[PDB]
Amino acid sequence: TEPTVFHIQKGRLVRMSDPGAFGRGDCYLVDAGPKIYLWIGPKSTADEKFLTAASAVFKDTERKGHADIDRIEGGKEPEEFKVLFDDFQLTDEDTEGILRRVQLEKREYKLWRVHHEGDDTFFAEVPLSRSSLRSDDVYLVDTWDDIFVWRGKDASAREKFDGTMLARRYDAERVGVQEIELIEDGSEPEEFWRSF
Amino acid sequence: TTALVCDNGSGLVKAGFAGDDAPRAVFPSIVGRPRHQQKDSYVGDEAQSKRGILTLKYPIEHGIITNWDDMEKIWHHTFYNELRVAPEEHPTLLTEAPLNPKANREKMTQIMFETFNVPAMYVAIQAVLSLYASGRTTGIVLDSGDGVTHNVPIYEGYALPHAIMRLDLAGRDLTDYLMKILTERGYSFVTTAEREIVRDIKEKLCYVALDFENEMATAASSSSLEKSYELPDGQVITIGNERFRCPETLFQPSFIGMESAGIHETTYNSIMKCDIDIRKDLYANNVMSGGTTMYPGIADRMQKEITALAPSTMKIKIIAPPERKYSVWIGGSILASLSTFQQMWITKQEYDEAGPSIVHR
Ligand SMILES: Nc1ncnc2c1ncn2[C@@H]1O[C@H](COP(=O)(O)OP(=O)(O)OP(=O)(O)O)[C@@H](O)[C@H]1O
Ligand SMILES: [Ca+2]
Ligand SMILES: [Ca+2]
Ligand SMILES: [Ca+2]
Ligand SMILES: [Ca+2]
Ligand SMILES: [Ca+2]
Ligand SMILES: [Ca+2]
Ligand SMILES: [Ca+2]
Repeated sequence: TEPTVFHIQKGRLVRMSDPGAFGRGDCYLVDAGPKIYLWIGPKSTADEKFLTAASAVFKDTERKGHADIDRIEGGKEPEEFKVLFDDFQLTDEDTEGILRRVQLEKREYKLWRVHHEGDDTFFAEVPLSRSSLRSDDVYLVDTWDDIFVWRGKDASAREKFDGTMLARRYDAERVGVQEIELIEDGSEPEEFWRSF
Repeated sequence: TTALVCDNGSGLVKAGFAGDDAPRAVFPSIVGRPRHQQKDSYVGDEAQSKRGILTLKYPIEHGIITNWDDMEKIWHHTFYNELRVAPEEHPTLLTEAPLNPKANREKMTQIMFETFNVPAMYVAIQAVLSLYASGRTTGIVLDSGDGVTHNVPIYEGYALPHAIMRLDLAGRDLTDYLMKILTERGYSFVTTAEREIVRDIKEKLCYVALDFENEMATAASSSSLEKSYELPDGQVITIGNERFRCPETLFQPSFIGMESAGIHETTYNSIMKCDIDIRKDLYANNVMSGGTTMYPGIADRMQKEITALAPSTMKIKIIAPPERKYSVWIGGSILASLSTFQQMWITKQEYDEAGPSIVHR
């Protein structure tokens, strides 16, 4: 238990009073003098991995680069590493990370007008309002997790085609499945009106 | 107050708020101006949709900001239209390509402080952000985006510039090649929605073959490799060997007439330019990042190609984090959230005292 161990916890290095237990959901920086070990838990998140690596470079730089940095994968520790501690122990401890899923309030949804009349074609942001829904065009409501494509009763087949393709590309650029709901002018479900 | 993170790419801007786990704004890095017949410029999806009346330009070429007037429009759009924030209220983290010239980083800093009046800023190297987000200080990053592919060896936190390789082939070339080979099947892709179809097919149906010649033989002898894409109107496009011919271009640039080594050989060449004492660490830590590394099969193919080239007793490992499409941005989101990094941000008062060169110190 001779090396100094820092437990990464919610964006900070916390020096462990009594090191030796390592949780599979977390990361640890182990300062063993001429050697600095990154201990990367197999269930840890990117924010924890990042702080460990960045902190190891800082500590090495503080000692003018004179330490060797080794990366340890949690659960596959070499014999060299386990023997540094009185009682090395692998646990299921997982401190929650600092990153949060993207969330939009309703005042943050965006509304897009889709127009296509011959070679007169464009997309264009418009104000988020029921007033903007024209019955001769197509409109996209972006709520982040759900994309509604509202097709006016008088919109062209080309505008409906374009609106769905644009919605597909929004879903493609956002990790995780975003639901695309095709909505018809005059039969809007309650879920759609709530976005206004 | 909360930091902003902007990862400006050749093809896509990725922007959002530090602490988010994904960029909330992702839009094309394109500026359109209605030249020669009062809003005088359009950005992003609106601009690309109006190509018929706008002159479109990409301000970032092969990862390097080249057109500063249009880049200012991109940043203005990012702050005010996409994120809807006041830049003078938010420290802003920007990213930069490998081998970005000093004068370029200084101009980025000048614009952020003098045009947008940010209270603080930082400029991070894209490849280092991706490597740290994987929990590594040492490794070789393969960053393949929309306009450029780099191999960036990094040793204990610092990129090794003499061994960085650049290949001017990435996602936009693959889109264009898929469009070419699908047009040879008799399709036409001219409208904005048609070009989006090609992009969607590339990202949903394509893959890297483990052995290209064997896969071509399979595709010739059966229809087991065909897969279909349904258009919004119910039409179906079916492709077979186009699925893997398209990204094969990364390994065989001659498919698009480029006389260059493929990405497996540039990786090997980059490792060989490093001191023999660190090559073992690079072989075991090939980290992929960027949208063009998302093809199913690419890690397994790289593992096979590098293993064929590498010396005896080396361990070859390709790391493809599931979040690698946006690993640069996510790395920046973490960085801009971390307490211990606050001392390394440039403040407006320091800029006022020292000028743009403070971004190096
Ligand atoms: N799942 C996928 N499969 C294949 N390609 C993809 C996938 N997702 C995105 N892409 C491609 O990745 C490219 C965009 O990647 P990225 O955002 O890393 O590039 P960039 O930062 O804009 O460009 P660069 O890094 O070259 O300056 C586009 O060509 C896009 O089609
Ligand atoms: Ca003890
Ligand atoms: Ca954790
Ligand atoms: Ca060192
Ligand atoms: Ca219309
Ligand atoms: Ca929602
Ligand atoms: Ca999605
Ligand atoms: Ca990029």
